[PDB]
Amino acid sequence: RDIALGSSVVSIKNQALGGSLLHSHIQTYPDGSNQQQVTCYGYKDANNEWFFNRERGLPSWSENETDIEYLKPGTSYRLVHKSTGRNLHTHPVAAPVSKTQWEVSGYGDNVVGDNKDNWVIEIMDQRGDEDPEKLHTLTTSFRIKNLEMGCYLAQTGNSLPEWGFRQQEVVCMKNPFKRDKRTWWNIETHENE
Repeated sequence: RDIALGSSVVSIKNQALGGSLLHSHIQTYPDGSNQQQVTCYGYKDANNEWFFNRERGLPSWSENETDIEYLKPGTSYRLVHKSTGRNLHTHPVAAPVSKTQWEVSGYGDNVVGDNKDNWVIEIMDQRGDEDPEKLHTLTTSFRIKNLEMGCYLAQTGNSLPEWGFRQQEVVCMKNPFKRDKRTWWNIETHENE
């Protein structure tokens, strides 16, 4: 089953050395924007779960919708943390450890937020033979670009301070090289219905 808008709940794994799972929780940044932390995490738990929602300002996905909408590279989506309902978010705020990159946070909901909540998928590799323009669990590698800031979601390899449970720093990288695997991700788990 290809990944769908709204109904697909996924975990998302980073492909650099020591890369792990995109993660959030209710604790906030002590400096920076003071918004909700986003990290990478080395174990499997429900705080690794995300789903894709429509771009800011369009109708939120509803289970009452009858048609399935498969994710498309190049389309703007929000990436929503399932346990907290916050949107993956960035902005021109320095990251907590990689001070030359941008902080990535969880922000707002279906009402609260703005166009900095819009992200765009770019497929970098398909090892399978399925539709090369769709996302497939495990076998599709992709980058996740913030549309407004132009930067790429990345796990830097830095550990956070104790205030982030010593989890892995996530930033939005400015002008990375295309093959930088800190910016490459895959769907690691997929549950739908």
